[PDB]
Amino acid sequence: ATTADGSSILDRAVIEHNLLSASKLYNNITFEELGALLEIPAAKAEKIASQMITEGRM
Amino acid sequence: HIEELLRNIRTQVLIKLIKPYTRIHIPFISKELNIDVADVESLLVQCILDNTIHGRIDQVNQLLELDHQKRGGARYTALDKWTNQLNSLNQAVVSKLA
Amino acid sequence: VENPSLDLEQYAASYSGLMRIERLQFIADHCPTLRVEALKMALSFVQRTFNVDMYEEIHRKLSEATALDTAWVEATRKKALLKLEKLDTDLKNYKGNSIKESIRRGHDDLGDHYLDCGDLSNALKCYSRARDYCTSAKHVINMCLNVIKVSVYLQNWSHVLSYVSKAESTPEIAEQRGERDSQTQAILTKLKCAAGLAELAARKYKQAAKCLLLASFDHCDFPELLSPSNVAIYGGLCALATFDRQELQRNVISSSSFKLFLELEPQVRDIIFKFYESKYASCLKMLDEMKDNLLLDMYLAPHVRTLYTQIRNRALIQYFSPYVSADMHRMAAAFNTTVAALEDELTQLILEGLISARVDSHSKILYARDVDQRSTTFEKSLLMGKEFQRRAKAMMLRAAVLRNQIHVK
Amino acid sequence: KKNIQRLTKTFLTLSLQDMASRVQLSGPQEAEKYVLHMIEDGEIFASINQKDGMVSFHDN
Repeated sequence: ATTADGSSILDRAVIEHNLLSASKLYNNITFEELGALLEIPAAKAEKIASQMITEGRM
Repeated sequence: HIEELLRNIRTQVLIKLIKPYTRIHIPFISKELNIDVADVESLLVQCILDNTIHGRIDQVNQLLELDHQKRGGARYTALDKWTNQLNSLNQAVVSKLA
Repeated sequence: VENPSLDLEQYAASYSGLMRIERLQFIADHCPTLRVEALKMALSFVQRTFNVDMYEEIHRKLSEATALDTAWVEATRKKALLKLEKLDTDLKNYKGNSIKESIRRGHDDLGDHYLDCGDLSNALKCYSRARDYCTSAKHVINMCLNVIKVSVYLQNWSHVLSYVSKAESTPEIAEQRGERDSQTQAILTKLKCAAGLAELAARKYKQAAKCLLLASFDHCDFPELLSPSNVAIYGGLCALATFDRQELQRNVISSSSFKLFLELEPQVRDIIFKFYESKYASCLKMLDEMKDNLLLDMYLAPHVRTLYTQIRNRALIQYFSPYVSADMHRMAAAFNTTVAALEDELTQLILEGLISARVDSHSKILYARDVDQRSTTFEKSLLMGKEFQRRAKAMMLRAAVLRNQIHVK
Repeated sequence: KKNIQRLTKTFLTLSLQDMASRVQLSGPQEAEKYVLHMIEDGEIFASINQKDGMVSFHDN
């Protein structure tokens, strides 16, 4: 199924996993490079990153 | 009592939103909360004055700076205390009797 | 003065004494064509028992500004002295034959005829003589109330405070639970109001507001010591001047007993709410408008103007509490002042350490200042070490010169 | 010099004319000369921008 914004559940899960894995190989990253790493350049890369925080997941 | 509501929920949303940031634009907060900039500024001022949000507002650049600072420097504070104590004791030895 | 004359119930039962006369005379000495018999109404047509002598003096004055009773004055003054002699005789007969009830009544109504005939010193001496009339704790409360009521007229506050404390502490801490408010009337409200009045008169605002706030609205049936509207004026203005944000929220905003008091005058309620909810321009404008009516009463005159300044200072600090870089143009606009006056006020505040900030007079921006803890600690420790070394090198020479016993002979 | 230092205790960027008026030095050029002398002596930490006749304080 699509999680509202035309994104498959697998795509969202793998995006979150890619962000979590990249959090282990980067001291700090930029929004543009983070988007180039796992698609979705800046519209929801910052949103996903901030959602992972404030929940203990990152 | 609908005025007390629509304000607690906004405060909770703001608190949960500004948690991971350190320097966040105010227009971004206004877009997220679907209110004008003046209401956002008033809500932030009220929250800071009520000690619910730990941060300050940069009015020139329209920014909100959080409090990811104030590390374990309390040691210095302790040393400060010792300092003044010693000062007093010095006088108590220089004018004890002679 | 833009919207005046909206006060009528004041002229009926505002105050009691010469102070209302002086304050109302001050109103009409300035306003065009107002110093007239209409003004003289609330001054002199309130002339009551023994109001003949000060009638003579300030009535000679009004005469000079805007006849002299000596027939009726002789008649009723010497009638009053006739009652002084004859009553005094009766009460002294009760004293001689020792009717304790009638002797205590003698004390009380003699103090009454003393405030009724000019005598004040012998009245106070009778209030102290009430000690001889040792009935019980009830008589102690009664004499404390009388002595407080008269000492309010006597322009003394140290004795008022001492009597209030001794009356609150004598019956085992207000009878512990209070004996169910004694006779379903809480005597605590009267003593608390008197203590707050005395404390504010003693240039101690915060202590006055600490005890003045907790007053029962239903137990204010004594409109001769302090009117409830005056109580609300005090408990709003002084509390705003002294109490901080948390204290204002707790003891005033969430308090329910004071709410009814705030209903007496919407102006103080609006002032408090606007100060609380980050609204300073309207609050300052309303305070400036209310300043004239507040200065009208002299029981707050040696207290109002200074307090106003204090309030303003507090506002300033609050305006800079959540800001790290404020624009002084908006600050001046919101504080009903120009940029230069705000700059001078901020410089004065910073010089005394009230607010930690720095003024940038290029874009007119007030920046926040953060103190480096480590650097300050190191600097002050080095200064302390230098001072200690200097003191030691002085003391060693002092001891050396003491060993030789050097002095000018 | 004491008055100028107390000025540095409050301001961050001040006009030369404003400094002359506050310290009663009666002249922006004289105030600039006094500030330059104090900077040379090391009693004060300041810099002078002659584009706007301004003096800034860098107390680090």
